[PDB]
Amino acid sequence: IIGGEFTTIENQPWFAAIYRRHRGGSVTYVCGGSLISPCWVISATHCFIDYPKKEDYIVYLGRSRLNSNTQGEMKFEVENLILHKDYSADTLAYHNDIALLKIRSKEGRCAQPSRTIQTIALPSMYNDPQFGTSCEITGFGKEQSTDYLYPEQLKMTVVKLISHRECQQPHYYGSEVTTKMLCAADPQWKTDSCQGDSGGPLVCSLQGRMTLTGIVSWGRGCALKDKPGVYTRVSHFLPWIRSHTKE
Amino acid sequence: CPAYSXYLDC
Ligand SMILES: N=C(N)N1CCCCC1
Repeated sequence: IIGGEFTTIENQPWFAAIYRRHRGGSVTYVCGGSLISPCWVISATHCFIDYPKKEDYIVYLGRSRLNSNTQGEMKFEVENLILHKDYSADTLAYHNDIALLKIRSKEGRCAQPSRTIQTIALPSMYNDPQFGTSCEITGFGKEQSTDYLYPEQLKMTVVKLISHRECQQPHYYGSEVTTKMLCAADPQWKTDSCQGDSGGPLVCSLQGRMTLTGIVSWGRGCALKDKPGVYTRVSHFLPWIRSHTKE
Repeated sequence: CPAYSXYLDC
C-alpha cells in the first residue's frame, strides 16, 4: 500500500495473511485474502497459480504484523485451494482472478471469531456503488514501488471507484478492463495497492454494511498517473462463490 | 519495453 496509514487487524478483522512454505522450511508471504465465513477465505488465483499445491500454504487470521506474531492470532492449513477454471493472464491483466481457500487448523477447526477475527459480508449481486465512492484497501504490500522489502505493519488507504468508461479509455487501460473488473485510484494518484497487496480486500460501505466489493488483482506499477488499481468485481462472481462454498 | 503488473512503468 503506497501512502495511506498504518493500521492494525482490529480495523480489518477479516484480513487474511497468506504464506508459502519452502523445501528448506522457510516461509514467505504470498498474498492477502478475506475471511468470508469461518472456513473460507477469498483471494486471487494469480497468487497461487505457479505453486498450486494446497499443502504449500499457511493462512493467518488475527494478524497485524508480517513476520512476528500478534497476540490472539490463529494459524491454518489449507484444506482446499479452489482456483477459478476461467483464469487467464494476458500481456497486462489477469482475468477471473479469484480463489477460495478452505482453511482448517491442526486441530481440525475453522476460525473462531474474536475482537481480532471477524467475517466480511459479500455484496448483493451485480450491486456496486457509484463511481467516485470512496473505498478502503488493506495489505502488507510494498510502501513504494522501488522498495525491496514489505512493511512489517499492516496498512490501509482509501481510493475512489472509477467508472468503466473512464478506466477503458486508451489513456488508462483501454480494452484490458472488462465488466468483471473494478477500477479505483486516488485523484492525485498518490495512494494505491502495490506488489504484495494482491488478493486483499477492497471494502466499500454500501447501504450501512461493510461489504467486500473487490479483490486486489492488477495494475501497471503502483500509484502511477492514468494507471488505476484493478480489482476483481466480487458482485459478478457470487454464483461461483456460493457454488464452491455450499460444500 | 515490457509491462508486468505491479512493479513499474516498463
Ligand atoms: N494498485 C495496482 N497499482 N497494483 C495492485 C496489484 C499489484 C501491483 C499493482
